Parts: sequence; C-alpha cells; structure tokens
Amino acid sequence: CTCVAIIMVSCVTSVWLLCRTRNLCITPYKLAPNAQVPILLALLCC
Amino acid sequence: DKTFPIMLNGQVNGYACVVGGRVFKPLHVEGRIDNEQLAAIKLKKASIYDLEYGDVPQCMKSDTLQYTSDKPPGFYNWHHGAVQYENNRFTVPRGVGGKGDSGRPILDNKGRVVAIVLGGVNEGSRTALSVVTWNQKGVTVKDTPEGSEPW
Amino acid sequence: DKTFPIMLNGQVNGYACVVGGRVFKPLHVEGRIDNEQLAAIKLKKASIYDLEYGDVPQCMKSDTLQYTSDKPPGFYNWHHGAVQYENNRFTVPRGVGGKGDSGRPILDNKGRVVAIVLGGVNEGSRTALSVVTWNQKGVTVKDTPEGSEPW
Repeated sequence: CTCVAIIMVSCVTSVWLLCRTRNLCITPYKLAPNAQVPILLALLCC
Repeated sequence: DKTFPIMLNGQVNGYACVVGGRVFKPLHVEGRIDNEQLAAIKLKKASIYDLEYGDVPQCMKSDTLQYTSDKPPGFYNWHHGAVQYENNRFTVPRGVGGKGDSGRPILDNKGRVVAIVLGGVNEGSRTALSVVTWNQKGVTVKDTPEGSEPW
Repeated sequence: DKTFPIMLNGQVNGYACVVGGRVFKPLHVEGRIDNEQLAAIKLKKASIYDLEYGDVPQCMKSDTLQYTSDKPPGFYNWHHGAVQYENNRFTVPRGVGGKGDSGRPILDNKGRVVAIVLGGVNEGSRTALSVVTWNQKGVTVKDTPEGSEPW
C-alpha cells in the first residue's frame, strides 16, 4: 500500500512538471503572431 | 487602425489598434476597451511584453500596415509626434510623459509601422525610449531602454 | 562636451571632456577638474594610456560624438587648430607646444571626433604627433609617435 501510493504520487508529480515544461516550450513561438517567415519546427504552418 | 483607447476608469490607458490583424492588445496596464464592440473577444498574453494578441476578425480585414525592421534614424510619428534616432531609440526630446503614452506606434513617415513604445523616457534633454518591434532577423524585438520609465 | 580643463595648480592640464559618456579622464599628468561638480565621481585607470574612464551620468547624457576610425588625411581641429595627415599623424606644423596641449581631440571637419593627442611633437617643420583613437579593427588605438615629446 505505501509503495503504490508513493510511486503514484511520484509519477503524477513528474506528469505535472512535464506539462509545465511543455507549455514553457510552447511559449517561444509567440513571436510568430507577427505572422512572418517560418523557422522549421515540429508544429506546422506551410 | 484607429488608436482605440483603453478606458482605465476613464483613462485612455492603451490607445491600441491592430496592425493587420493582431491587435496591439497591451496586457501592460489596464483600460476599458474603446472598440469593446470589436473588443468583445478574448486575447492571448505576452510574458516577455505584458501584451496580448488580437488576430482581428475577417470583418476587421484591412487593419493596418506591419512595416519591416528596415529603419534608419527616422522621424516616426506618435501621439507626441515623430522622432529620428536608430542606435539610440527615436530622437524625441525629454519632456514627453511616457507613462500613459504607452500605445504610440512607430508611425514612420513612409506610412510605415514597425514598432510601438515600451517605456524608458529620458535622462538627457533628448528622449530615446523602450519599444516593441521587429528585430534584425525580424524577430519580435521587445526593446527595453535600460532603466525604463514605466510606459 | 566642453573641454573641461584640469587645473594643475592653476593650469588647464587636461582640457578634457566626455565623448558620449566615457570621459577623457587623463591620468597622464594632473589637474584640478573644471567640472569637479560633475567630476566629483571617481574613475578607472588606463595603463596603456595613463588615462581614466568617465562613463558620465545619465543626467550627463548627450555628451559628444565618437566618430569611427574611418579617416583619410584630414584637418581635424584642436586648440591649436586642424591638421591633415593620415599615414603620418595630422599635418600640423612644428611650432605648437604639445606639452600642455594634451587633451586636444580629433575635431574632424565632419563634426567627427575619433582621436585625441598623446605627444610626439615634431622634428621637421611639420608636426605629426602621438594620439589615442580607434584602430583599423576599431581597437582602442593608442598612437605613439616614436620619440614622443611629453604630451
């Protein structure tokens, strides 16, 4: 019981930190709102 | 694109507009929108700038120019008028109140709009200032005159 | 930027100034400052030059130009006036007392300031001299006319 509890809490903490980091990685491209030349990344506007 | 004021308790906090779609929505300070009819919509944010993204309506097509970063020291107009300096920001004179004056764009004499204010009023008799513009590579240059007077 | 003299026991030892911030603070010889009000502050040193760094106040903004190293043989003014030579230093004539004359900048006719004296008065009837300026790469060219008359 204690081990399943602690492993689940560790994993979910990792998950939230993941989402944090991911939106932080999102934050850069807000340059593009200028609507100008592309810089060849994973997301697309061809 | 009219300089739609932001009525901060009756102010004009941001006399903002849309330079071809994306509106100069400043999350900088405040203000009840002028074109709240148009501005009934919500917007993005800008952490590096305390701003927001307009992406104006299709009905709102033909909004304003978005002149490129190509600029020498040239008199770009504003509410306070025009001023011509490039290395240091535009050669306005000390004596204009940047606080509240946020929302003045780089109204370059060629009908060119490439920048808008950010702060940093003056120490000498001239007034170069902090702005937001396109960078050397055209990147979203967020100009920060070191030791910036708020707006 | 006025040629603020350095009153060496009543002298004008360095008629110095600030070319856009950094002041021509010569640790070369001596002198009670003219703008001691402004010059109440302390400064850096310059081992290769016997000088000091001003980095003038924000209140002291808009000090003077800092013209680039681009210079042909051209008449750059001084207390003694202007003189035009490039390979050899400016074509002043022998007959000006460099000692004490330290602190004269390269007042190029285009409103250009790119250099200031270091010594090396004359042997022939002309007077090329030692200076301090920007180098070919714009480096802080400390010009040393070989066999330099002090200042």
